[PDB]
Amino acid sequence: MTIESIRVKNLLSFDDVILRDFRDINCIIGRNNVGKSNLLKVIRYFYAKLENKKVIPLDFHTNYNAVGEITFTFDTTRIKKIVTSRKNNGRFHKHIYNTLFKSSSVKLNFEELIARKNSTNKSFFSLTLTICKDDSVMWSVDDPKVRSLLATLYPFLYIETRHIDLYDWNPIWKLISNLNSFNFDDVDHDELVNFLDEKISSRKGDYKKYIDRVVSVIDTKPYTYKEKVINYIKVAIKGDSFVNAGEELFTQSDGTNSNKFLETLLHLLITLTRTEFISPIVYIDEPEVGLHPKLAESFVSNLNKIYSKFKKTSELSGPGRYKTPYPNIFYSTHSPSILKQTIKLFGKDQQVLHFSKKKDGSTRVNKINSTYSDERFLNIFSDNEARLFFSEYIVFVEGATELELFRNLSLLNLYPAFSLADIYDANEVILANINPGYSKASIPFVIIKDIDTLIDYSIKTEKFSLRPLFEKMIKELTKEFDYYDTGFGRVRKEIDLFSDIQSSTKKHMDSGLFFKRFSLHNLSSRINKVSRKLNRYFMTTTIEGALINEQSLPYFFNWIGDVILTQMTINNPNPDKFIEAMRRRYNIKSQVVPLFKSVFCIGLNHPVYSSAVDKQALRIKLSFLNYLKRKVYSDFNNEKEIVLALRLAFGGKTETQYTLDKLRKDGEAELFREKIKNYKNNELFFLEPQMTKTSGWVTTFLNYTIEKITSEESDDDRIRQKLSFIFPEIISIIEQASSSIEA
Amino acid sequence: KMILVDKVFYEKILSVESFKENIITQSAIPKISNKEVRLISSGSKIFYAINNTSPHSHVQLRLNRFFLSHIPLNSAAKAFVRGGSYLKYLEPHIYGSSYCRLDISSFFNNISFDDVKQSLSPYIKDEYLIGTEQKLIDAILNSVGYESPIRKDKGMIIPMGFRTSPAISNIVFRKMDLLIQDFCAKKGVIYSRYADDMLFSNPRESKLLMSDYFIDEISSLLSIMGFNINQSKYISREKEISINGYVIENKGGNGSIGTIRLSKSKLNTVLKVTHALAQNIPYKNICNKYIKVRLKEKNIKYESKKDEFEKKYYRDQLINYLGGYRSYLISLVKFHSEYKCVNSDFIIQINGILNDIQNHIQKIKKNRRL
RNA sequence: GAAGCUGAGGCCAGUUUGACUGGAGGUGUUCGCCAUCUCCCUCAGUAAAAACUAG
DNA sequence: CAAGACCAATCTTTACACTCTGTGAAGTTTTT
DNA sequence: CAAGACCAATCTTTACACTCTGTGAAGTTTTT
DNA sequence: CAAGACCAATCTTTACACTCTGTGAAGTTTTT
RNA sequence: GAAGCUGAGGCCAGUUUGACUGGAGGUGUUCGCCAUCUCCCUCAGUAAAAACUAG
Ligand SMILES: Nc1ncnc2c1ncn2[C@@H]1O[C@H](COP(=O)(O)OP(=O)(O)OP(=O)(O)O)[C@@H](O)[C@H]1O
Repeated sequence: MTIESIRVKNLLSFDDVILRDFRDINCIIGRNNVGKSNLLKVIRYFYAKLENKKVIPLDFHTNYNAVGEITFTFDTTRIKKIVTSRKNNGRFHKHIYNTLFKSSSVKLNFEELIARKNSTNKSFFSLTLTICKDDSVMWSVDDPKVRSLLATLYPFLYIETRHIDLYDWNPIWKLISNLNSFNFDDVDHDELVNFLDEKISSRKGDYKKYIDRVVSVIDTKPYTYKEKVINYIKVAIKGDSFVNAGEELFTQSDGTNSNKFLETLLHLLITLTRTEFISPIVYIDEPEVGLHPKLAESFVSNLNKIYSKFKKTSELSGPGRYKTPYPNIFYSTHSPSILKQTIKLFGKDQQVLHFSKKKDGSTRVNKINSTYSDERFLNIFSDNEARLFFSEYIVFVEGATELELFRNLSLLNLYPAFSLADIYDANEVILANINPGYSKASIPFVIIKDIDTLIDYSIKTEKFSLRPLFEKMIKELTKEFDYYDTGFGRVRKEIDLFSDIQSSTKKHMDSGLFFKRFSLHNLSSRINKVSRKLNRYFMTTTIEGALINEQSLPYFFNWIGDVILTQMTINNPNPDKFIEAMRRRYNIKSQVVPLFKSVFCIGLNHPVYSSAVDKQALRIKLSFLNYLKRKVYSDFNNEKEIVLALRLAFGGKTETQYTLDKLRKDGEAELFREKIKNYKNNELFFLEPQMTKTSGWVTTFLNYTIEKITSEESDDDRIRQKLSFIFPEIISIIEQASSSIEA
Repeated sequence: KMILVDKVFYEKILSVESFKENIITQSAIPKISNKEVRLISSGSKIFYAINNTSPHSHVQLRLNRFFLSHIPLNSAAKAFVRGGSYLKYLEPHIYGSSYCRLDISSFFNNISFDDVKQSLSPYIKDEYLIGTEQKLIDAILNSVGYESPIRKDKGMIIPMGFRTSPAISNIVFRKMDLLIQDFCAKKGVIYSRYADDMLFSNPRESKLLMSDYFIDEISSLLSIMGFNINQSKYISREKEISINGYVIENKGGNGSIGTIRLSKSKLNTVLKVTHALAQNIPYKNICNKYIKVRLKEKNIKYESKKDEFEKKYYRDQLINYLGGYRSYLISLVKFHSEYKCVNSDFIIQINGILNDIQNHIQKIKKNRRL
């Protein structure tokens, strides 16, 4: 490894933040203004003060602390192995020994030294920089040679891709100079000059005279090591100025230029760090800025290709594969493509860090689970799943109807806060391998399911039966296995009755369509109150039942009236004569149903008719409206039967958790099923194509309801309260999600 | 944005109903009478407990909930603060090579009330709550402070066990926390404080913490607002110190990392309890001999079931003690996992003891059904 | 034990029957002989460095 | 009596080998 | 009859020697 | 016994007049 | 004067003719009951805040 931990106390936006357990790739994600670049600034200042540069000290998070501390724990196990060995007697190795590992092995005795040598070596070097209130800086190690050597051994390479100079890639060479280490004693400036003069002269000695003249005229300073290696590279290679795919930089784009710059630099880093013991830490800001999603994916793919091409394992070995640890690569991204490709192509060698600024202003760093044990999920992992990492509140659902509802534009207009929550339908296995409960504190979430997934009532036996999900939930909820007393006695009682519910029996009425005295609403409320600790919300019925309740019957009926008035047309190219013929053949009163069947049919396009045709159509439509009102209020005894029939037609469930298909298969409620089929095939034929779940009736219903109620009432608080009254179920979930989002 | 409290803030969200009568009739908020405070004796120490029925207890609780929790503190204060814990107090010192520990004598009794007034003044607007008689800050301190009947000479006193006393102590000592932290930082010493126990550590090879100069300087600072150093509890050691059983060690030199481990004295009681459980000693004897919990005959609520009541009570108390120690070591394990500073072999010992505790609690619970 | 102190004598005055202590006053004050205003003799022995020769 | 804080300058800090990769089997005044 | 203005691409442009300095003694429509 | 070092926040800091210029005549553990 | 200290008793062992002091050992050590390995009873009274319910 390279760095064990980084700790910041009271500097910039950090109160007390510790980052550890670094992996080969560390993806940093988080909202805008959470401190992601503040880590960059802290590390940059620490390394600038490491080399004794003169810079302004960073600002304190709060002024009620007299200190601000930065702690770095360098991992010197591999360097200790490098230098302690008797073979490496070089001068650089001798310096590293005499600076770092001397005076540390001095204090240890023979027994402890031998124990360290023989056992699994683990040596760390902890360096703390403390900034006082008067801008003075104090180190925990008072030997500046140690700090300079630590800077040399673990160089910090740093890019903000936003401020890259696209048309001049010179800053690459400097970074290359930081990477590789070798000997320069043998190469003087005399042998090289003689070689060049012998190669460049029609008469021997001329080039040496020229260089002597230039040297005599100028006054310079001896080369530093990095300048030496840069000069030798630049002389050795064929060209200095950079060219993108055979074309000059200024003709190319900006995204292409930045992508190629980053790609070449990272490729050089990984390629050149193989043979040396220098372990850099590289920090990229926005590796995706100005890049097409395809280009960002390709950038990560090429990075992983180079990373895996030099990686040696128990199976992969041979020429060109090294065990040398890879440099610690941090990059802060706001692009789901970068994160998705990072996860999919790295697996266990990547780490996702979430930066969130809390309520007071401190930054919190958390680790989001990005390793999955399921290969199928890794292969099927796509942009939609990777988008979840950037969410603020994830509302997991089960079917597509909930997606249709919670994404409604008009509904989100009146609840802007819920616009920040991403809805994602999750299967049970997908929800299991995502592990949203691991984050919880990082990304709050809620899992929305129907109560059918818990209890399956049987009409024949008049018994509830517990699904295995209920047993598993109870098993996590019987916390009392190894605990102490707390105000959880109510929880134990609730679990006791939840286990007791199995043996109880409840009678049903109307051949199994209602409960005599059992209140499924009360059971749902108790279940939700108990299971709020598990972030799971269970609805009493299906989502169609939630939309269509006894209170929502009027507006829905109004929609029927509107769907009776506007969106059908006349099924003939000759409205006048056709309407006359159908009025003649079919009576207004006795045969209104076949007359409406023949005349009107659903059509998106509305041709304009004559005024008399409009009058006739309006009279027929009003007559049909009155007839349907009378028939509906006659064939059904109370409003509850009508609501249940509407739920069943659209695909909902009864009070006993039975669908229309389930009732047909089991054979119960023959009379109600026959009435529903009669209403579908005779009077409500035009609504038949809209009866299905995926037909999009939810969107039209919600849009019309919102528009109508906004027409009735003007104030937004009034409109929200009316929404809460009319849909007590959905508005509650939206309110809970928004309240959790606000905090 | 700092927290500010005005008349409406006191009357609406703080008082709610505790002092509605005083605010509607413009009557002065009274002192905390001796009738509302009972005087307990624990050791040589004296504790003051307020009665719950009094409105002062409720207003203290809502003061703690809504007001004292927003005033900024000093990060060197690791006690009585949201998220502060003893292990946090003992952690920054794993980087040190020499350790020193100091104590403040009677920290809560030596807090001057005028210092509390000065500390709380900037966070409370200067108004007149009750006509022109009593100011808002005066009413709030009347709620917070108390007058000791045993020692009337020193006047108003922040007593031990007054709900809001710990937060007020942290706020009033923030000044000295800043002063001492600045001094230690200029000396290159790591400083932390838990309640009144102060811990300093030097990561350099030096004898500063063992010298009399350091004690003299800290005492000179503490004399600014009248505190004193308990000379009996002063401790200074090198490369290893033990604080109430928790041992911090650092044998290394330059850039070394120490380790914190509980010692065997600390685990003696739980080991003895597990040993007695494995020896089939009756639960009553285990609870009375080691856990010092006993069922006094004056505490029995009903005489209907008494032989069963005693057995159930002792069973529950043993379960609660085992669960408490299980969660105490789970806290140690979590702290190690978050910071990686607890001894690895001690982590193995913790794992073994935790498995033993869990097995014993499982056995007791299984026997409960027999 | 650690700390600190001053060249050797001779009359005269003050304290001593027989030897020891000072040789303008005023004023103020941190009481330091510290600051400000006015107006005893002899004989030894006396290294070094720096500043300073108004304008 | 005894003690934390004991100047700032002063010297090639960039790789090695068996292992093409792993690190190892004759003035005044002041100090005086 | 005869005439200015006759694409844009396409290939090592950096020193030599005697002279350490001087260069030398079986669709429509359009063009048709 | 007694003492230097006694948080960090918190509020219009830009001209006046006579003088056209001068400023004035029912858990563990810790503190306890 | 300042500083510091611990609930009330009853047998048994050690110091006392008649009442006071402790109720695993080993090992090391900064000698602190400090660290590490192995293996007395009764009766009162017991405020508050924070951390912590392995994975
Ligand atoms: N000198 C400072 N003192 C205190 N807080 C600061 C200081 N500088 C920046 N901050 C805080 O740190 C944050 C600065 O945003 P930062 O660049 O650290 O976050 P980011 O996630 O990198 O932003 P982005 O997503 O736009 O890249 C803000 O919360 C700001 O209040």
